[PDB]
Amino acid sequence: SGFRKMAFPSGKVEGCMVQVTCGTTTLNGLWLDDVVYCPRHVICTSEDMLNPNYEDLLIRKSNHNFLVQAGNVQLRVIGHSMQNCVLKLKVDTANPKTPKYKFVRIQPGQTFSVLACYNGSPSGVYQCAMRPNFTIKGSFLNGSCGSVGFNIDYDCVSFCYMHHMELPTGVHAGTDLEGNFYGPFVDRQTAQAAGTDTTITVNVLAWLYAAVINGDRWFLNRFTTTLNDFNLVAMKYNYEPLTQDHVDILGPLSAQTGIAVLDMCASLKELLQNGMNGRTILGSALLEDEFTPFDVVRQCSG
Amino acid sequence: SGFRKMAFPSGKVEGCMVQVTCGTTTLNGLWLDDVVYCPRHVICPNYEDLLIRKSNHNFLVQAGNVQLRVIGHSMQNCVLKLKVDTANPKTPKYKFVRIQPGQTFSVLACYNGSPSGVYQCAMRPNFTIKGSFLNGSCGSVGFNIDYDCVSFCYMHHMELPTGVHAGTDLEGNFYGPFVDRQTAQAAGTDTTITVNVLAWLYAAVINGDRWFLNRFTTTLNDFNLVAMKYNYEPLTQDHVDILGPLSAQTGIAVLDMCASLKELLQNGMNGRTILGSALLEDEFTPFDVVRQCSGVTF
Ligand SMILES: O=C1[C@@H](c2cccc(Cl)c2)CCN1c1cncc2ccccc12
Ligand SMILES: O=C1[C@@H](c2cccc(Cl)c2)CCN1c1cncc2ccccc12
Ligand SMILES: [Cl-]
Repeated sequence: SGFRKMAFPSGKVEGCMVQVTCGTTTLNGLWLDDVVYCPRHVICTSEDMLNPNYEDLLIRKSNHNFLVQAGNVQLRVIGHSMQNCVLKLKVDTANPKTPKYKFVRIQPGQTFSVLACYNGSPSGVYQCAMRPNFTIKGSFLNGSCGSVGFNIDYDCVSFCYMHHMELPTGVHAGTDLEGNFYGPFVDRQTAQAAGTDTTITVNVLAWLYAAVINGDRWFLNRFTTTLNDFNLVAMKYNYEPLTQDHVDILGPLSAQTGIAVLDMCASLKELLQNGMNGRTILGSALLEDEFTPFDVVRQCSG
Repeated sequence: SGFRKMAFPSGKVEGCMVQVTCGTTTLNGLWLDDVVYCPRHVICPNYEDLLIRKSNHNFLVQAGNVQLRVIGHSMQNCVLKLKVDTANPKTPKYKFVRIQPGQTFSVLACYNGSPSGVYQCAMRPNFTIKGSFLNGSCGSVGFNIDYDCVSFCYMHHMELPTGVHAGTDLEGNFYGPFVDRQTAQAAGTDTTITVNVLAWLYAAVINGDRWFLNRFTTTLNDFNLVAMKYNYEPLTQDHVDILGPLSAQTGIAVLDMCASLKELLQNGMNGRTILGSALLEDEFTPFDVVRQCSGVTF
């Protein structure tokens, strides 16, 4: 019993965190085999950040300009290449602590763990979700660039995020490990704004099923809804449309609890209309949207 | 910017998790040097009598895909200490510390000696933890990290009928009035950790959330009368002193933040949130707020 925002154990990622210094800029890098991945903006000064030409700035650098530090050991950079917004620094040592890993690009609503680092040292681990507006509501200070987001399903680490920047609203933007940004963001100081954020409907429903599995039923009602009528209501509360894919994904939880997806959708409609009335669901007075259907099953069943 | 429930990096503890199988019971053990610590209920009660009937070979200890050989066994309170032939090469610098209610720690939830998740907890004033544990999680540990030292403060033993959890420090002494047997046990009435709520209100101010601030101040006496009324823990002069640095950083005196908390408790939030929460969060200590809002690393 119990339901917590749970992160993956960070050990396999901690052994990969290194410090990357280039000129005055110091951020984090991800050391996997003989390559250190880091945000390409490490080659910039804050003076050439409005409109940086990364191809031009990179060509002017040599391997010895990049100082890579793994613990108290300096790694020697033997090559450098840029892949989208990520810099790949080839080093002369393969990381002995390199776990089994994949680079995966996630979709909005997907969750992952963040190992927040400063100066190549891990300071904390938290859980978060890729927002529908492609930002993440992280906890990052200056120096956290290059901190990574991951999932540790089975013995393989799936790297899905690398932190690049904080937007004016205090939210965060970054890329997958291939350097492709999530969202319409660019690694420039140009005026950029997070799009209007919306609630991840499928995740709220998954969390409502988690509450039912944990014995909480107060919010359930005798009603059902059509998928269209649910989306017409949900859209009015800035909730993401629920697709047939989401309904299909919620199938196992629907089978385990005996509550049809469209029946849980009617509970959600009611909750949106009424609020909680001083009650909580899994110790929360708000509808939680950072647990996917896969997170709920994993945490509640194994 | 941002404020998240953040746990310590679990790596130093992951290298210590092993599986302990005794008869039909399989749970987790904490392998430090040549000793594996685990809940004594793995032998299940008259624990002295049950333990004397066991031999070293009855305890199957598994560290990854390697079986450790048990060369001795002793009991310290509600923890079983299985002496093994191999010292854990991954043993970090560690201490066993007993925490006080309100203090926070990270929990590395494990099943079959394998870490599945890490989450941040607080030792409730009623000595329970609101964890997330399934059958097989016994022996999962709670810890803090201080520089490069792991302070082990909790080992999970059981779940109470309300879904909350009970366990011991690493010396086998239970937190709370709980015993490790199948009997009627209930978590006492819980209260809110006042000093932690205030710390989280300072974190919200540091993050630009000021709507709840007011011009008023209060006395520690007047505030504690309100705290008693709303099932909030008394705020001591020690708590006020601990909140000193946050008070200095934000310019909001502790008793000035207390008057904000007093208005929040009598009037509510009114459809507003603080750090994306409609409830007053009490699982961030004043130290957690300072560590996160300043970026301390391990
Ligand atoms: O936004 C950035 C980075 C940057 C700047 C412009 C463009 C690019 Cl791609 C990258 C520089 C550091 N940084 C931060 C990242 N996360 C948290 C922070 C908190 C407070 C201040 C800064 C923070
Ligand atoms: O409470 C216990 C343990 C127990 C039983 C009797 C007496 C003692 Cl001292 C301890 C055995 C497993 N267990 C659980 C521990 N945590 C979470 C759980 C969730 C769901 C089911 C069981 C769970
Ligand atoms: Cl995805």
